[PDB]
Amino acid sequence: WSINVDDYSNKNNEEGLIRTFDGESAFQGIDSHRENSTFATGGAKIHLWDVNRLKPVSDLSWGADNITSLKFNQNETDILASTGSDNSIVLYDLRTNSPTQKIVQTMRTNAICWNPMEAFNFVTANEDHNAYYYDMRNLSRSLNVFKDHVSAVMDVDFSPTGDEIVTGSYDKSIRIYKTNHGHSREIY
Amino acid sequence: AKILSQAPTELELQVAQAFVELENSSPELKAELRPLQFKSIREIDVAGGKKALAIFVPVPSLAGFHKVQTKLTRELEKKFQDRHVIFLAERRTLTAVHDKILEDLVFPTEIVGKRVRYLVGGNKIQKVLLDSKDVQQIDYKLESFQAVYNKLTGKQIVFEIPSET
Amino acid sequence: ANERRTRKDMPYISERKKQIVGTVHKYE
Amino acid sequence: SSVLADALNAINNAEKTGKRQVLLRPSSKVIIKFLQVMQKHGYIGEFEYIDDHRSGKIVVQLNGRLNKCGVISPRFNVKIGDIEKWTANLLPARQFGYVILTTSAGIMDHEEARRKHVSGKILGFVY
Amino acid sequence: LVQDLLHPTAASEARKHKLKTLVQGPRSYFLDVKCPGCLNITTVFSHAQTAVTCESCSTILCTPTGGKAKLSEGTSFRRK
Amino acid sequence: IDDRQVIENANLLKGKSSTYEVPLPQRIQQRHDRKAAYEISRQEVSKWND
Amino acid sequence: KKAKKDFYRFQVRERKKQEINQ
Amino acid sequence: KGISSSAIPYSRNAPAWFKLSSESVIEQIVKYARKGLTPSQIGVLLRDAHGVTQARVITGNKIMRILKSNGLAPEIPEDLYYLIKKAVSVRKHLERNRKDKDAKFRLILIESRIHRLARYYRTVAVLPPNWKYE
Amino acid sequence: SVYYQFLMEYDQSKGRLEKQFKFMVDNLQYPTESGRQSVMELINLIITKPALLSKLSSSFFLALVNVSFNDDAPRCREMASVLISTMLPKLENKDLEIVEKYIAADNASFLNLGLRTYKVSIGFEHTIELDELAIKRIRFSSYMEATESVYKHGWDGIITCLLYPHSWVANLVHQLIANKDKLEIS
RNA sequence: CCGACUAGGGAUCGGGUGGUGUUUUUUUAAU
Ligand SMILES: [Zn+2]
Repeated sequence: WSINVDDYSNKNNEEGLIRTFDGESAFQGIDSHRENSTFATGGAKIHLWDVNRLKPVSDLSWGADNITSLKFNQNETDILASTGSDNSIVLYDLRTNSPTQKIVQTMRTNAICWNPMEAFNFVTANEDHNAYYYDMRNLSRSLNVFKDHVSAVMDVDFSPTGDEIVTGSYDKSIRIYKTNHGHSREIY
Repeated sequence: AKILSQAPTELELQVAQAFVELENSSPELKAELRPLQFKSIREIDVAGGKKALAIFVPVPSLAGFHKVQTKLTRELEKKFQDRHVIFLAERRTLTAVHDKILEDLVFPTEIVGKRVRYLVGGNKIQKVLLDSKDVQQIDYKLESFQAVYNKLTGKQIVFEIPSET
Repeated sequence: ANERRTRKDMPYISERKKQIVGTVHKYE
Repeated sequence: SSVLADALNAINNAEKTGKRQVLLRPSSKVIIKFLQVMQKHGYIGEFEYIDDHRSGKIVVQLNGRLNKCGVISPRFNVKIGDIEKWTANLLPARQFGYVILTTSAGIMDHEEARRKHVSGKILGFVY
Repeated sequence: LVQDLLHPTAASEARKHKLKTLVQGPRSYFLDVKCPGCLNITTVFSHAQTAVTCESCSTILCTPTGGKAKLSEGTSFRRK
Repeated sequence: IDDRQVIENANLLKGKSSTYEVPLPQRIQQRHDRKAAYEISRQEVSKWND
Repeated sequence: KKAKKDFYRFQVRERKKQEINQ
Repeated sequence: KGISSSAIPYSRNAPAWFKLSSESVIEQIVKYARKGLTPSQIGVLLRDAHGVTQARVITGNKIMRILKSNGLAPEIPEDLYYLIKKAVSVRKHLERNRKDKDAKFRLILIESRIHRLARYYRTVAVLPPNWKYE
Repeated sequence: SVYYQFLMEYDQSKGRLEKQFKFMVDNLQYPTESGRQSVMELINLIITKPALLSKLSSSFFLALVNVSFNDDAPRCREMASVLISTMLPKLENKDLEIVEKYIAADNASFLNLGLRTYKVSIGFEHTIELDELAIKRIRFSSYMEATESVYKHGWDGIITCLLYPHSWVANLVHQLIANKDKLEIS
């Protein structure tokens, strides 16, 4: 969809639904590449798309287990990450056009967000009530655990300064965490 | 020798030669191998083209056949390198029939669970879980198990071990 | 703490590792 | 009690207590179709049928969107002309929730039943 | 503390009761023992409920107790 | 064998190493493919490490 | 080893014929 | 009420260490039955000493079907027989000493339990109708 | 078919002729015989369709000797046919060096020399007959099959007739000796 | 404060499994 936006007054228009991509099964997540017309949709299987072609460019699925969430990297923009409902976190690379490495955790990762200032760190937000700060180059250990929630963590996001995260959960509250500590700096 | 009264295919002639050579290497065994007679030797392709020999058994004899499956599969892969060698019987019902087809189609390596995940788009993922017995051999033949069961039944299921992959 | 006082070899698992059941492409 | 009723009771009060997963046992084809139509309308997430050899278990994951399941204990026949009346008398509001029926074409909600023009016996509701 | 219902950990699944697991199954086993009189392998249940004897040379191999049966002081076992 | 080393005339490029192995099953082949992809992708983000 | 002198078809048939014997 | 039963494995195969024959098990079964043990005793002896896990798995069918197809059928099912002999043991205790009101109460309970599954077995007609518990 | 047309009409490369021909002569050790039979058929096609064909025939001849000494030997007959269709179509110096290797190629080398005596200049043929006569005078069971093949290829006949009733007077070797003695009596 | 109802916590009674220390102890039985 396109939106008419009043932010510059340079000009003076056919707003909605410029095209309609179509899959055979349902979709569950989407995130757009930060260049080169590309996006990726997770669902019954994770596909890569571009806005010109009306069909998926490539299917990049580890196994026949579905995908619940998706985030592209913000710098090193060709590194994808995804959460599958087999309690799995999979990294993909788009140079090799392939998955890269996955880990299986105890419970299900609801969301990912990449660190916008460190480019290989990401934070996962999962169903045991805490968040995990992971290094892409070594997924054998989290490099932090953010613990203070009391029900399943639904979504996480980074500050654009990369210094703190926000973390909303299924207990009806959100929590802000300094990235080096591991407990909540604030609850709303 | 092991075919019924129709024309034996060259696969049946080759595996019958394997069995008369195993009867040439007899006397360590003592008449455990005589009535071991086929029905058909079907080939089933996979995604890589690497076919798999389904050996059919009329099942009064599949008990003693898979009693010594593991030795004559190794002799049969020594005779046909790189080709998967599986054994199989022949058929209300049909849920029990496909169950017994899967249980015989997998090696004696003991399915330990049958999941079916119902997605939100309306799809299903049927999954079988294989446990522990020589996992370094089982994970090679996972997708060929999947391919031959899809060829036999039509139902596309997914084989996994409760391990890493 | 009681179980560790008795039994012989109870490994000290880290909190940062206590939530990974496994990992493809093992690390050396 | 019934076998659909205690499954829907578990899936009701577990969500009231605010859990993100129910394990319900045993499991039948009618339970699979009931959870099928309610995830078709978006009340539950995925669910999984663990087959033990006895009767089956379901692990449903459910987010927040359900607020009452139920079964209508006499399975009276409804008509295509009275689907609208029965929804009016047992649903919360006009377009709020779905009455689920056992029909000739299987377990369906009331609006799919009257869409493809088939009546049947009532089974239960969801909103 | 909190546990996923499907995909549970092996460490907790081996701790809970044999009926309370995801799919149930026995924690009993079978082990073969050799009689000290005549060294003849007989296979015996673990929770063996009766005083089994080596049917060649009649020596008591196990004694029934409340749970597992205990083997009789000279016997050698191997779990299979 | 094919390298039995008969008397001295060795002007040809006959049999040696580098033949085709029996190919792995495609699950194991794509596993080793994505492990190689893992190592080169890790080497790509280790430049941001500085 | 445990017991039974009853409960089977052939066993109660033999004890009924034993009553017939005496 | 307590949960204490046996947990049948998910497998339906012979356990692959069971090197015995599927017929020698049946011969041992009919030998123990003809020397006079109830089918639960056959199953527990076969499980404990000649390590068949369960004979519906390892043989073809369950062992009361094996005994009925090999000619060793029971006069009366094992449940009814054991409850009958428990009731008559309590009845002889009551004729011996007649101030045991608690044992009279347990006799009422055991007799009710007799009538329940005797009614079930009668409508199935395992045992003939016009069967009374004397 | 597609790989053959690639080998024909594509202005080749820096070194892809010698490189893929190294792969040609090496891929007969691919451990499925249904795999190396297609390599044998590509050898057949490249000898149906020259100057460096003499060096390619030396490589294919050593490789076809090593494939005649195969494992299953249902394709050793195809290797013998490939050696025949490369030797009969060869050139003068190529077949002379092939005869030098034929006189070169212990007991496995004797079986290889028997196959070479079956394969192949009348002077080189008479030298091979003299070597086969010395072998029939030095007349295990691989040497016996080589002597049966030499007796099917055939003073030297006198020594072979002197050894035929000696060898007659392993039952497939007995049948082969009976066939050789029946041909000698005929 | 009731039920069709979620989790716990400490203590205790009966059974079971595992651990590996002290009281026990030994070629009379097991305990
Ligand atoms: Zn003994």
